[PDB]
Amino acid sequence: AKYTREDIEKLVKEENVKYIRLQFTDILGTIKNVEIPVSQLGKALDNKVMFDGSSIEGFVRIEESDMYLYPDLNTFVIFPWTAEKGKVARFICDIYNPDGTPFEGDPRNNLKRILKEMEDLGFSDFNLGPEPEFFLFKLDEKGEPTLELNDKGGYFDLAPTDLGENCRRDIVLELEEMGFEIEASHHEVAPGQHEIDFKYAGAVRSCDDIQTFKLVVKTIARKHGLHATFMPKPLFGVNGSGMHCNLSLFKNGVNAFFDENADLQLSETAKHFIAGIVKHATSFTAVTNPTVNSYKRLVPGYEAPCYVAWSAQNRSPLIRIPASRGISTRVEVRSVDPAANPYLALSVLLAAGLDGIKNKLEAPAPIDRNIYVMSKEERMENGIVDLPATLAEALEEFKSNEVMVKALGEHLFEHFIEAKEIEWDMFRTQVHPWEREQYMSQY
Amino acid sequence: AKYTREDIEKLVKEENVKYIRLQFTDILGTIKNVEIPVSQLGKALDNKVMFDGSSIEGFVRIEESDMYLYPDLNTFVIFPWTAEKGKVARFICDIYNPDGTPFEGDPRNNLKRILKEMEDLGFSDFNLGPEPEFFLFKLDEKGEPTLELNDKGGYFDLAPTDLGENCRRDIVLELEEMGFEIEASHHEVAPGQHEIDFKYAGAVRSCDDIQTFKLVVKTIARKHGLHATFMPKPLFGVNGSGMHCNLSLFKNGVNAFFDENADLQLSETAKHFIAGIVKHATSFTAVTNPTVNSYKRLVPGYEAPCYVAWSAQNRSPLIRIPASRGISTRVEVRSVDPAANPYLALSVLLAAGLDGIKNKLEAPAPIDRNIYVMSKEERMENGIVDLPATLAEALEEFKSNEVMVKALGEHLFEHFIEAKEIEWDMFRTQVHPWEREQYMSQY
Amino acid sequence: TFKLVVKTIARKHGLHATFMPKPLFGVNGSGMHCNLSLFKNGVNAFFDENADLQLSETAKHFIAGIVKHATSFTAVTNPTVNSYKRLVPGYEAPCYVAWSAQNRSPLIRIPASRGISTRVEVRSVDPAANPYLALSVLLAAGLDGIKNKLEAPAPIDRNIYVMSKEERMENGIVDLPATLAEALEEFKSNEVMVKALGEHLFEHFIEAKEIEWDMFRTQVHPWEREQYMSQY
Amino acid sequence: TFRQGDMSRF
Amino acid sequence: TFRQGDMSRF
Amino acid sequence: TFRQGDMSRF
Amino acid sequence: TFRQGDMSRF
Ligand SMILES: NC(=O)CC[C@H](N)C(=O)O
Ligand SMILES: NC(=O)CC[C@H](N)C(=O)O
Ligand SMILES: NC(=O)CC[C@H](N)C(=O)O
Ligand SMILES: [Mg+2]
Ligand SMILES: [Mg+2]
Ligand SMILES: [Mg+2]
Ligand SMILES: [Mg+2]
Ligand SMILES: [Mg+2]
Repeated sequence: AKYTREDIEKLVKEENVKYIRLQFTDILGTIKNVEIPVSQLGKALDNKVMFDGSSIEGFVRIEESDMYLYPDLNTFVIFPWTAEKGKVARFICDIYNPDGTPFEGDPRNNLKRILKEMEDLGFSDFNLGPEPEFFLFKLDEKGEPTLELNDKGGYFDLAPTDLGENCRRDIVLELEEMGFEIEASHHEVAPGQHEIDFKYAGAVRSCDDIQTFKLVVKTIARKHGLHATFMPKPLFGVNGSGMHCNLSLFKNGVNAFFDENADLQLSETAKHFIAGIVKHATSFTAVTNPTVNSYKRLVPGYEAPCYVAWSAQNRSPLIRIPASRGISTRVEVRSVDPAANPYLALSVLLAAGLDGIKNKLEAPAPIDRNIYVMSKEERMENGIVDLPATLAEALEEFKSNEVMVKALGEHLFEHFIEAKEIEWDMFRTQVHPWEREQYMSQY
Repeated sequence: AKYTREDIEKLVKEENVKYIRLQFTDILGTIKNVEIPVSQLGKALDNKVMFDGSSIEGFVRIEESDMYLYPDLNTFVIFPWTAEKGKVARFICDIYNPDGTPFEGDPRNNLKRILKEMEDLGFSDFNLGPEPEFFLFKLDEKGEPTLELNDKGGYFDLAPTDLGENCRRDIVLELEEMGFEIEASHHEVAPGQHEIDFKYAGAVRSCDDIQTFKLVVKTIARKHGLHATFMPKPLFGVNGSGMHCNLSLFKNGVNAFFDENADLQLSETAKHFIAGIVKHATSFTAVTNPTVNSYKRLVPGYEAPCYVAWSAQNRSPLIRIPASRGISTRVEVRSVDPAANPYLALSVLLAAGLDGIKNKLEAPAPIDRNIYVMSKEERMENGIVDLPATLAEALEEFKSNEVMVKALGEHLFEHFIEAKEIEWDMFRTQVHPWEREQYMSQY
Repeated sequence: TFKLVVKTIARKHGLHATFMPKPLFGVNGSGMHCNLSLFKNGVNAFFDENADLQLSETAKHFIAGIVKHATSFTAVTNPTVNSYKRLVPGYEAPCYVAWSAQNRSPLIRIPASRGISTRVEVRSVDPAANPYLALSVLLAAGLDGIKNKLEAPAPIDRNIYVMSKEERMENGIVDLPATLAEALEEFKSNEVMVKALGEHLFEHFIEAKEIEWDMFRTQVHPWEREQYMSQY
Repeated sequence: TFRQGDMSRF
Repeated sequence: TFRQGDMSRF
Repeated sequence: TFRQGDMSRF
Repeated sequence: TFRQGDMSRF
């Protein structure tokens, strides 16, 4: 462990905190919280604070339900932005039923359940290394986002330079000051697009860090008079934003994906994991790409994946295996976008990987010949299949897959499906300005 | 016949016409023409004027091809808007190959071919009564359409009243002075929406009248400082625009749909026609609803059809049979929208009806119990199926239908499919402002 | 004191704080859900570990008393004209007289926590109500239920909103008053609620609320002009 | 739903 | 209807 | 490429 | 096509 109850009490004592946020994550991935005064810290640490657990369901909630707010001590973080009379600290909390049973509708609890299932298979750790990409948009006088990018930078360019600005540098340093472990940062392909990479860590810790990273990036961008968005494709004709997930499975403290006497230096467990991810790739796309805009990124020509295949060196593969081996052997899933719920996406990815391992599925041959030139029919006879083109198609594929349904349980499944169906129905009946530009004068 | 060559020459002689438009219709339904001086009238009437026949293909044309421009004498019309030094007259012309064979890529020639096939079945005439409806939008200072409607009228309301304005009245009167046979007119359900009904006539004449009606309505609305659009759904949450098609089949000069001694006073031929329309309804939707915006109208709650069923009195049936019987016995197809190509839509409707008649298909039971009451699964067990929800789905349905393919021939089929696939691909990759309003700040 | 302090602090931040039951149409209203717990000899009298739902007979009598007089004290718990624009379906505000442990907008809700924290929540109250008068009428109704040992109706856990008003009137589900005048009429006829505030308070409250309703009903709102000035 | 265009006046 | 405040975000 | 003038309308 | 994000600078 990192913190105990006495450490938390002493720390809030000297730092003089007055406001504590007991934050959690709902279905849609937005950060929710209930706030208590520091005088209620003892009640909070006793797992006694109650709240309306239906808020996890989002806008599809119906009936009020009382649940407990069991906090995690290791997630204690002091926010650097002092709130006038006193500081603000946060806890990331699990959701529990009034009888002490963990709530089945909590994405974090679902991820913990999937990790328990993984431990039942003999493995010890599931490490994740995220590569979240985001755009920076200038704000106007009224303080609302515009469509102007902060810089005309390029891939790995030294575009922001010195002499002020460089919001990426400030974000990286500030995150370092809060205890984050940042690996590297660079300017992304699209103008005004940036990427910050964290060191790999445990799945729960990685998802918590992803949520905190989104919050901190938005806040710091608001400091600099900028708007930071993790929207998959804010602009047409420009590279989208991905959240490539580097997954590594550990057994007895050693990497289970590495085998020095096997071809590609890959163990049989790694091949089974890749086969499991390939089999269910079209099914968990609804969870890893949960928005309507997510599928405008999944178009050819912008390095985003569009077909179910794995490779070591290819143009926009679904699964990429980095050259590094040994302890750093990992499988990268590039379909995930930053808009996805980290807990749900990790749950479905781990469930697919374990399904591949449990059934000893055979991985297909790697693709190293640029399938893009081949026609859709010219590659359908192979193992290459297309990812869903719309959110509705991905929802249809996700409903049919039995394994992916148990990956998040019946409560999460029904509520996610209802919310996404409402979201798609709202989008499909709208009349966009493009239609008026194309048809109002022509017809 | 209505006009001869001598009559045309004499009419142009006294009316002093100097410009002649040899107009025709392409794949997309927009009116095209090649213009000649009056000195070339003799060459035009000799079927000797050449032009680039690839212009029929629209924006997917690849190669120039010489074609002839055989005009139709009965379509001669003198435009009321004088072109300063001389008047303007028009002919609607057929497209012919240089060897004298009619061009297979001409929608009008395709409709004539389908009518010849109908005559091969023993029938004489195929009458169409259209109900085109349109919106009137005010123009701004720069003379471009806005989103403000001309009036806040209602269904059959006396909204425009007297004291000027009343663009519908002026359009009706002007069309009457041009030789049109207007049946009745009224204000439509949506504000700023109007409908004008023609008397039923032959299929070719009806389609020609539809094109001329669109041209005249646009011109007259432009005169009144208004924008007239036949867009299927210009606005969200407001009634759409249809082109309900009243079809009646005649045999030996009498209505073949009428039978006084049968139930509903409907002949067996009428039931076979209804069965044919029902069977192929999901297949010709791509032709009758050829735009992306067409499927935003096909949504529940606005009296537009959404399911394949026929009835005598129901809320938004696909096929409606008016109460009038005898000579006026007809079947109304309400899925068609004004954006559809009249020739292609009539061709596919007639082909489906003849397929029903030729194979003596059995019509399903009429529905009179409000299909909207039950769920989609609660009605799928019956014969009620859903219309395609997007242009891509309708394109997929249309490609698989063997009968509907020959309804317009190989040339028209390939070019229409290519153009519509390009249109859908352009739409699906766009990032609409709705997506930014929904996700730019949320994520 | 909370209302005063909130208004003052919001004024400091350049903001306006209002406890209006429903300041805007089509948007969720503002409630003042009241969690009531009765104690006897320093212990919670609503808790009974050996009974169903872990609820004592005193709690059931209290619930029955609140249910019986619910349509009568609505005039006190919802004393404004705007209060009844909140009491409309679809915004989690109660609209019918029923009690439940888990339902969409019940009049009386019993939280899951038990033992010392056993309580009954009345969700009809809005922040515009007078706290002393609302507490007085709620306590009087609860004591009336306890004193006469009234039998509580069966809890509703099937979403009363599903069926029609005629499809729920045959049960024990009755509708709350739709307007302030209707609530005043219901409140006047309830004898027990009359003593809940005494004759002086009763007469003055009735006079003030009748004047309030009369002023509202004779006004011509802009909605009427938007609906009828051009149509007729 | 089932009726939106007709009641659009309200 | 039956859900308007929660779904008002759309 | 190979078709830019005709497809310029999009 | 097949390369639009990288070549967008031109
Ligand atoms: N060069 C990169 O790796 C960027 C990836 C790309 N932005 C995506 O959305 O996947
Ligand atoms: N009430 C009517 O006939 C109007 C029909 C409706 N506008 C449609 O699009 O079909
Ligand atoms: N979610 C809630 O508890 C809000 C209650 C609601 N605002 C009311 O007026 O009762
Ligand atoms: Mg990157
Ligand atoms: Mg990567
Ligand atoms: Mg009409
Ligand atoms: Mg009609
Ligand atoms: Mg409450």
